[PDB]
Amino acid sequence: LFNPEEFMPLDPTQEPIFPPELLRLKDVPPKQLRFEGERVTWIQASTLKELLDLKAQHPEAKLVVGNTEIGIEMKFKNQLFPMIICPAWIPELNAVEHGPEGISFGAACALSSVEKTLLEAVAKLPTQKTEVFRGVLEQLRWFAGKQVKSVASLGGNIITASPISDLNPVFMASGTKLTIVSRGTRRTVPMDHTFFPSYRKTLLGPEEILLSIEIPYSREDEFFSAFKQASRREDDIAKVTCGMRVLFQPGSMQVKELALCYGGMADRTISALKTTQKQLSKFWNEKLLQDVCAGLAEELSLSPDAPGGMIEFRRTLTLSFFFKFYLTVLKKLG
Amino acid sequence: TADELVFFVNGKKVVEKNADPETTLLAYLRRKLGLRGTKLGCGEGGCGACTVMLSKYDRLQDKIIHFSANACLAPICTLHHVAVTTVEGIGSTKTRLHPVQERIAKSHGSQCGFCTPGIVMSMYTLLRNQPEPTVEEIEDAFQGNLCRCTGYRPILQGFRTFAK
Amino acid sequence: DTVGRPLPHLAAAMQASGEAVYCDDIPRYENELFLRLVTSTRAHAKIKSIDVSEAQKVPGFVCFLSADDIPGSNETGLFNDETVFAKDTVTCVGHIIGAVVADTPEHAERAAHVVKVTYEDLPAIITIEDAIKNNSFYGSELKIEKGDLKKGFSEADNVVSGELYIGGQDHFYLETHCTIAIPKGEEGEMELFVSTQNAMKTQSFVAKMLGVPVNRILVRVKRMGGGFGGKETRSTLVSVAVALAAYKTGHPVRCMLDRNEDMLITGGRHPFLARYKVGFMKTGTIVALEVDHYSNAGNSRDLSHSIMERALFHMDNCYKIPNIRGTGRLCKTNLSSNTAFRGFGGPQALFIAENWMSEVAVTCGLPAEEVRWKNMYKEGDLTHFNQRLEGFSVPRCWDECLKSSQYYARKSEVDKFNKENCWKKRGLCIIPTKFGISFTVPFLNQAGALIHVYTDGSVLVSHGGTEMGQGLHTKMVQVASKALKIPISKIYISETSTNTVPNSSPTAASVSTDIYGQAVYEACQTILKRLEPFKKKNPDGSWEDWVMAAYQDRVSLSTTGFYRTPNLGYSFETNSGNAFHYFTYGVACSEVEIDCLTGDHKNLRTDIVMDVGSSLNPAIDIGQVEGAFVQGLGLFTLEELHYSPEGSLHTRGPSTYKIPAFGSIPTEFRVSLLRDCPNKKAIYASKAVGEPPLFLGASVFFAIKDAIRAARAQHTNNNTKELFRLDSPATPEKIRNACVDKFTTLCVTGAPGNCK
Ligand SMILES: Cc1cc2nc3c(=O)[nH]c(=O)nc-3n(C[C@H](O)[C@H](O)[C@H](O)COP(=O)(O)OP(=O)(O)OC[C@H]3O[C@@H](n4cnc5c(N)ncnc54)[C@H](O)[C@@H]3O)c2cc1C
Ligand SMILES: Nc1nc2c(c(=O)[nH]1)N[C@H]1C(S)=C(S)[C@@H](COP(=O)(O)O)O[C@H]1N2
Ligand SMILES: O=c1c(O)c(-c2ccc(O)c(O)c2)oc2cc(O)cc(O)c12
Ligand code: MOS
Ligand code: FES
Ligand code: FES
Repeated sequence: LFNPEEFMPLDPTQEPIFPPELLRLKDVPPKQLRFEGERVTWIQASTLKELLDLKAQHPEAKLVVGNTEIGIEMKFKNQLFPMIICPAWIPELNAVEHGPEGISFGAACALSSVEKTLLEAVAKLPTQKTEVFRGVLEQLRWFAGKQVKSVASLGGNIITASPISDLNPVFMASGTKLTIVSRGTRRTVPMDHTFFPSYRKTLLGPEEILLSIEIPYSREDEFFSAFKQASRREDDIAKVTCGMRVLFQPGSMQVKELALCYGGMADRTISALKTTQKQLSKFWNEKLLQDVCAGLAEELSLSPDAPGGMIEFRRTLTLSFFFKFYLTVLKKLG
Repeated sequence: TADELVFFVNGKKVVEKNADPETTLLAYLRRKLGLRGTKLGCGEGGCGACTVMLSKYDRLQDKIIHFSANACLAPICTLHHVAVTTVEGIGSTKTRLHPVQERIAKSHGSQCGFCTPGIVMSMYTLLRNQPEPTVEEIEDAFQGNLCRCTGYRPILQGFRTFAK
Repeated sequence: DTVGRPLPHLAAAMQASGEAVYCDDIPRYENELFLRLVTSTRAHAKIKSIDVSEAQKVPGFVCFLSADDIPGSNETGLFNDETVFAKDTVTCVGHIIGAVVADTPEHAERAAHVVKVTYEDLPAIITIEDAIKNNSFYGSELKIEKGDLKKGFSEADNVVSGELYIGGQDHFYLETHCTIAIPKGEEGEMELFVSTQNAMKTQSFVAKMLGVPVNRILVRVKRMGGGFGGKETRSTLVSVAVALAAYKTGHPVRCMLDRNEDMLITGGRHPFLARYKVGFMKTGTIVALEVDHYSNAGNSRDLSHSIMERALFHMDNCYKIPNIRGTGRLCKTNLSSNTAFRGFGGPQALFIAENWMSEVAVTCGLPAEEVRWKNMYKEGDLTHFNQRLEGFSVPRCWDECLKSSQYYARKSEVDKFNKENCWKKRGLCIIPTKFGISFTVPFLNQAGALIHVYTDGSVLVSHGGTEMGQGLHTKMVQVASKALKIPISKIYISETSTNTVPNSSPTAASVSTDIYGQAVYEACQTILKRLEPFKKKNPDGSWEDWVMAAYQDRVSLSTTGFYRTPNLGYSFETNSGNAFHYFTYGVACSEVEIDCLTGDHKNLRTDIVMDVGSSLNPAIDIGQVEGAFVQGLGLFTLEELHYSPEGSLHTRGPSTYKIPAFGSIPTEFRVSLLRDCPNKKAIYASKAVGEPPLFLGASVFFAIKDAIRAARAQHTNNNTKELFRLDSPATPEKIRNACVDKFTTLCVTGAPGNCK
């Protein structure tokens, strides 16, 4: 149908040059910029101090990094935010820092930067330390495209707090640490069930910003899986997605800690706490499988009129996903 | 009391003295700069018709970086000191087509043609990052681009010639 | 002579460079305004007030338009049962109430959002079952009957009855609907640039709304960024509104829809519900078939009747059925009016047919290929509508596809996979199709062309057809070049316009190549006849020499060509006369693997063999087979529209409506055009290819069903002849739910349940 042999060869040295004038402008010391529109004022914050002063001065101010969510909100939900602050320039919100307990990402880091960094970690570290990292990567695999991942920030996903976020279930199940700051305040908290009190809300004060997110190394006797529904039929509900974690007592199959966190089963990310609390000290076997499946069926039960429908399929997935986790853990154990 | 916004498009300096924070790069390219190669397919980031390449000197990495982005969602106000490459930045029938453009055209990877610029820019960006990609990287490059006409086979087959 | 050569689409280099101009790419006039439609948020209500006070405050606001502003007529649509703008009552969620005009598209958007509407709800009908219960139909029952059903059902060893639903589909052309309307300010004259497959109707409907003769309205179409049937009539919802804004303001006005508006307002493929009963022998031989089809037509007639007629014409697929009765009813509902979508009712009825055929083979416990083959028409058989199948090539397509796809060896490997795997299963299916070529409305089977040879010898071709990506213009140049015996580089087609070829049928029914091919060819013969004396005087001269001598001798180098498809005219009263000129055939074999635990699946391999006669351009035709197949794979597996109980579309963008992606297509994807099967009935022995292959995407659906059957033998019961209902699209939800096991039943929790 065509003849490849006649194609013009590629010449990587002949590509459109990076604008030299732009290059010269890189020396210019970064400073706060102000843009004013018909409706919106945008401040481009250059320093963290600036961001925090701006946030104290205008707590109603709206952060924007990648705009992949705010843009949708403004266009399709007719929401208007008269004051927006863009912190993408701030070094602290872009810093990738290795530590004793895990890998820290500034809240502005693009999902592609997270993905690159984690792929590097996984290829280099022992499997037993990369369980949570591989979970994150599995969620990032068939997630949007290269265009969205290059601009969508890690912090933006977390704080958007969509019921169907593929990341928040993994961060909840792994107690990923969030460092949150305002003018004055600084606090790090592990993400748990209380971080998402209601629909599209997080446990932040109006003046706080998420600074950084530390995704933990996994320990000995610790295993992790993440799964997701490969169908989505509604804007922000009823797509099942999860992070699952188990810690055993040393060298054993006896449960010390267990976390099953789910998106798409409520109006926020939730933990099957009742169910998992009852498996502590239990052994990883058919009886635990039955009991977790019974607890999941009950705790995550959906009324016939639940928003998003697919009532049977969704219950089935919560159980079928745990089944995959159960078998994977047995394979990692035995 | 408002600062000037300064960015580059196809190697040329744009000095925007009255940036409205609501303005998307796609609107700017099409309706201010008159560069209509970049298309609106959805406005919500699903289709990639609006795909462009962005380049900047990253001051934290100490490096020039190139990546693809959806112009429909990129506010121009994020683009101070950023360089935009659109499909017209890389080649033209009026001069010389880029190998990316030539191969998709000649491999029958364009029917209606409305997705072709977005796909060209996804392929171009890959090659600007990895001059010698694998087949696998090539298929991955296009998770963000939809084509309703071609069934995709001929695009991948034309582009497979770039790999190894 | 490039006919039969894989010539690239002539605009392909320009499409890849971003130089090809689509409607919204046209530069704006200095004074050009923008329109945004204002649309119903209720399925069915009385309009009690429209409040524009907040929209009037938006910078750049120009005016709000509604039904009171229309100078001519507010009655529109193919059967005149629509309004341009709704007046007292709305009858679907996307129903157009008015429009905002502003100085930028951002300001039009802003102002439209803030237009407030008050309604009083009325009883709505959304589902086919709603409409059946309420007797809500357009027109009366359609029917084709042959043979003796009671006799057939008595001779049957076995009878299977059931019900089946196929969901609708959004066109998802990458370029949405778009019109620019330029008012000239003299004599009601208007020039419109439109993304439409139907310049004739656009021109008429605009004229009608304005109350001015049709000769005042000029409609031009360079190209569409995809059409797929969705631009055959529904384009006028945007064109007529923009024309009105242009009329009222005296400025040029444009509108390009956002994706969310387009999916909501402009209609899709008809969902069908079928109730069927088949009678067959223990051999698998069919003796009686009864099908009642019901389509969801939405809130106007549009093309629904013709779509249902085409469905009845295809209820046989490739199978000889001696005793047959098919009926169709159109459901009148409070949804956006549904329309043409590639296939035009054919895929729905062909799907229904393959479904009962799949159950026949399961009931008989026979291999499905064997049951299909046994029941297949032979050369020279008549259809249920008494048309003779001449040149019936499915037998050939079937054999070559079995061989080249290595079907039988792969069938063994799928069995071995299923024997070795518990929570994943493979399926494999091979399926034929036939697709009738012609408009089933006889009067649309007419085509014009207009050809000019200029004094430099360059040739300008114009024909009634529009380019939407299918490479119609490419094919028409290849045809003109072969006919005139000159290189393609001497010929050019610029665009389609109503002032060059009038009264054109829409670019539809897959017949454009065929009918414009002939009109172009005839125009070319006329030119050849006029040049013949000059060629005789100067037999060693050039084309350019002959052209100049003819000009200097005052011989006209301009002519029309016209073609009218012969011998067409099917009668429902006599069940007689040709509905189609000929048929296009094909066979596809597809293999899938499902994840029984999640419902996700992978398309492993597809092989297709298609009879496209002697291809005018194998590269374009192979492109059409691949593109149409992938749209069908979308229809049957991926794409699912979803509405609130109140009739409001939830799925309005690529985040919630999933068309096939790069990663969706079969890993090994092979297409072959059948060799040595010239078609005597069409231009240069070719056959139509647009729509015929789309149904082949169902091979994926039936491979999935095969895989599910395996999952069910594994975990749900021991009944090898069980018939479960699987509706289309077979999304993850439907696949997962059908693999009944310890999790679907909750037996895994310790409960009793309906698995083994
Ligand atoms: C087409 C596409 C596909 C997608 N697919 C998926 C998917 O499969 N799974 C999934 O989980 N998500 C998906 N997303 C969502 C995507 O990951 C989020 O939209 C994105 O991460 C938001 O980040 P942003 O930087 O673009 O946020 P923005 O839109 O700029 O802001 C998001 C919100 O976070 C706030 N915010 C941002 N940074 C901070 C900060 N550091 N401190 C406090 N508040 C802050 C903002 O005020 C705003 O409310 C998809 C999005 C697109 C458009
Ligand atoms: N690229 C492309 N191919 C396409 C379409 C389209 O919009 N784009 N429409 C299809 C439909 S619905 C029909 S009826 C035929 C019409 O074109 P033809 O008559 O020239 O085949 O093209 C088919 N192939
Ligand atoms: O696309 C089609 C279409 O437009 C019409 C039609 C019917 C009545 C009218 O008044 C009219 O204007 C058009 O019939 C058809 C019949 C087919 O078998 C196939 C088609 O594709 C069409
Ligand atoms: O007949 Mo094609 O326009 S559906
Ligand atoms: S227009 Fe569809 S992703 Fe931007
Ligand atoms: S060529 Fe038509 S959408 Fe890709």
